[PDB]
Amino acid sequence: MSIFIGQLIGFAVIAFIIVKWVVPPVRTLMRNQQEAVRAALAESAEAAKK
Amino acid sequence: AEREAMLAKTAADNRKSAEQVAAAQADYEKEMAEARAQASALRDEARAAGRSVVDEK
Repeated sequence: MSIFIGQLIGFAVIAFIIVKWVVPPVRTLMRNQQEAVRAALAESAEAAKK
Repeated sequence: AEREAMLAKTAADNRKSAEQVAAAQADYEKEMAEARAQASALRDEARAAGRSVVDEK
């Protein structure tokens, strides 16, 4: 159990680290990329409409 | 490839939208000018006929 508890606490620490410092940037990148995809779709839309 | 094609389309089309607006304006102006020129030619022919009948009388 002691080994399990120790490695679980280590996993929790690394999970917190990634969620607080690695998740935010990657997430941005994903959102900014999505912005782009939607935007391009809509722009084709407007170009065709126009 | 699809995003690529969408990009192509948007670009070209917005280019052709501008081109077609310019073409509408330019063609309206050109056809109006042609109509005015034809009207001027008709009036010049009318004055020529008037002068010819004046000379004949």
